[PDB]
Amino acid sequence: MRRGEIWQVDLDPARGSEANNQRPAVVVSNDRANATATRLGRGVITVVPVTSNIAKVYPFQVLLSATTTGLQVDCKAQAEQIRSIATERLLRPIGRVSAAELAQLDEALKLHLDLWS
Amino acid sequence: LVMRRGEIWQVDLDPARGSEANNQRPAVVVSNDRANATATRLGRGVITVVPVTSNIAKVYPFQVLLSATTTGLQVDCKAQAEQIRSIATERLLRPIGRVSAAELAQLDEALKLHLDLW
Amino acid sequence: TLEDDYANAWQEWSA
Repeated sequence: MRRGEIWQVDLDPARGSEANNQRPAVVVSNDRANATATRLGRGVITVVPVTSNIAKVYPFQVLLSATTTGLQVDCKAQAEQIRSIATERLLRPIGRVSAAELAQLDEALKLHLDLWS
Repeated sequence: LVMRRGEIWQVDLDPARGSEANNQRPAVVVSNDRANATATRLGRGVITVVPVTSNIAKVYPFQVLLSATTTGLQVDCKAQAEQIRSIATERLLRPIGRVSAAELAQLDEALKLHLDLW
Repeated sequence: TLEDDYANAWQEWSA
């Protein structure tokens, strides 16, 4: 379990326009925290949900090509939907994002979370 | 709907699972004011926040202590960057206060560390 | 326009 891995996760129950249902998501917490998650067997890690709707890819979102990741179809990661989840919610590991996709996700996270300064 | 960054609001994180933050807890707005302003003009939207917990017994580097003196919190709480989460604005109950600028920058650094940002 | 992007990102279908 390391950063940039894509796992399937259970975001349910959810409310409003939040990411819902069982979705792929990208590990964005640093490998340090994730390592201690693995040591505890329980814990929280932070991930970015993915969505199928590729009609428009917004600046805070990053496009993942199913070729690169082992995803079933081309999807976009939504930094504006970022959220930390208990490791109970990790169902299965789908794949890994490319290093370029990861860099753009870092950059999208700075944009959405205002981490420029 | 008047959410802006660094503000402390009471929010309903429940239902929750595992070691996640639960119940109706204070939380700090960490999403950028463009999205938040857009939530206000819409009246609906999603924003990102960092929960705080009252259990300030031990504070980790990715956590920042917030002081009840100025923040409008009733007791000193610690913000947990590892509990970061995006929330529908249904979940906002009431506006508590604002974090100090020192606390805000320090949470920025805790978030950069936790998310491996640079 | 980035706020247009946000409004549409939230409202567009996810599931």
